[PDB]
Amino acid sequence: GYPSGKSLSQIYEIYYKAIFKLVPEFRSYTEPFARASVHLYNECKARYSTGLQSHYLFSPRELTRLVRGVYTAINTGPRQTLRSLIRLWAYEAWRIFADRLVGVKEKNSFEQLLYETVDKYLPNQDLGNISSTSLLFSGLLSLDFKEVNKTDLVNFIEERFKTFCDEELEVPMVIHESMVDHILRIDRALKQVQGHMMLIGASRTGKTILTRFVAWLNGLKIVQPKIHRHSNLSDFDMILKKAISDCSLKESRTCLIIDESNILETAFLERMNTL
Amino acid sequence: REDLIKLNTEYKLKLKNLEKRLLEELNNSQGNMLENDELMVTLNNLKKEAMNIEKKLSESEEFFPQFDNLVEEYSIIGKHSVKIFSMLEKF
Amino acid sequence: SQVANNMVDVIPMEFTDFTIRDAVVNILIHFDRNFYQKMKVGVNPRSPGYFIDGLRALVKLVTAKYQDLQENQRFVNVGLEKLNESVKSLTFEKERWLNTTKQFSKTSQELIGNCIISSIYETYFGHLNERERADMLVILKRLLGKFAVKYDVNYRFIDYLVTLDEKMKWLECGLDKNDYFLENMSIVMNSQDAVPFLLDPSSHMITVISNYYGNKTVLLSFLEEGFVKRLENAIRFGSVVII
Repeated sequence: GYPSGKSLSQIYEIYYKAIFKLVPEFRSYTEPFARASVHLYNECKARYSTGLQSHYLFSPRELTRLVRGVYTAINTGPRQTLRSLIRLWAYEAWRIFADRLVGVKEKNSFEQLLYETVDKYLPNQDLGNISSTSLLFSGLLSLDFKEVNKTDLVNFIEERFKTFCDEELEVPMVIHESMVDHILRIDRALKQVQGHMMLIGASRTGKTILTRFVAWLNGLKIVQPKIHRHSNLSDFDMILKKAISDCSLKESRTCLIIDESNILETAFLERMNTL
Repeated sequence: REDLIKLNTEYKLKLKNLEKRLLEELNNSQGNMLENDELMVTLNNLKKEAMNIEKKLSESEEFFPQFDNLVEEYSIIGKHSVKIFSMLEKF
Repeated sequence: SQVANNMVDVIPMEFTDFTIRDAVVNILIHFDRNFYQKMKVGVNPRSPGYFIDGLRALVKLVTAKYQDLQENQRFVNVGLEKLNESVKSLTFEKERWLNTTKQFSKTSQELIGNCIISSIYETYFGHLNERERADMLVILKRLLGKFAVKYDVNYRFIDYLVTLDEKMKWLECGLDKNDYFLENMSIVMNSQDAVPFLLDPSSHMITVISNYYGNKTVLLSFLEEGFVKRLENAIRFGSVVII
């Protein structure tokens, strides 16, 4: 089974210990971070259960996700203040535990929880608005992964979307508060070694367009399976095989957008699993 | 009921049809004899037509609230008939 | 609201009672919020779409109506200069025609809120029942009542967007007499920024649209073999297609 909640606290201390070799000025902060991460985990697991939503399923893999998500930000960021690191930690905490959260009652519940945790383990008055909308971290504007300015980001997206609008398919849209937060979310996903993000967007939200965009910013070939009523598994197999052979033997760097419509049978989805 | 909304739109389309007929002849028969007068007796007929609309708009404000008074009784009839059709549909 | 605002950024409008742009956007939100709340059942599967297309209908409809209001206002101003040149017995009644000139300001007051209803009919109503449409209309009218926009109290969607020449053309093909079936046909034709989905058990509609486009009418079905190619031929040379 799972370990302790006190072994988990201890195990991730050693995880933070290793990554705080890169911020030695906060070597004394590894334990309350490890205790906070585990607290956040224990609480998310408790507050958001499979009784509300099926995908509400937490495990120490989240912890490992968070701890590594923290390192990668440090290893490629500006030399860090304590106010930085907790916000750096808080960003990952949001992306790991709360992106999956539906609706708003539960989403606000986590905002309060995150606040409750910092106050209990890392007591500072230097924190700001910890809501995801207010902490925006990016490597689009800086060479180092750093917290960016809301005004600086919106304008950067605006100049790049027109370009993407001109260079690629011509579709005009309104760039808005939700969309900036989401652009960074896809960006982090498409940056990590294994990058798999599934977007749950109703329809016309723009989820398919943003994906094409952020992929273009990251310099990814956007492959979209050309399926139809009279498409066989063999067709999809071919679409997949090519995209695989190009990725290794041509070093292509493709982004495969699969819509729910594209999965025509059981096997199609099984192929996606094996991948 | 049918002619109320019919002649509302028809007379207004004929008011736009006669304004065009007046402007066509005023520009053609300015150097000719006083023909415009032959359309002005049709514009004298329009004094019924312009005010026919006023006659119909006045009786509309009397007809509409009576139409809405008659929807209620038929609603009482109407609501039972669907429940009956539903029942016969279900067989 | 962020998205609505940038879509109505183009400003045909003129001062009203109370902001004017701020009011319009707040109505549409409060209508979309009321539409899904009353009509749709099931827990939060569906979200904003009609809203975008409802705004896009309004922009296309206000532009079409304000340019036609200013066109009829120009047709009575050109007749004002021509009667003043002449001045005799009947012509001074014609001059009096400030009742119409006075009437224009009241007509322009309501055109913004009239376009609100027309756009809502085209977008939200297409698939609603006789009673379902009327009832939403009331909720829209009382929303138009809360906000300081003026609407026509004696308003009729058919007469407002259908022209008597077209209304005749439709029936000539063989459209049914009913008001419901008129509104439906108007919704299909009037707006074509989007492909229309016609649902009718009796394929009496498949002929109606065929009579209207005639030779140009090429009929297909998603089930036939040659569908894949026959559509590519239909698209290349401007063929009007029903699937």
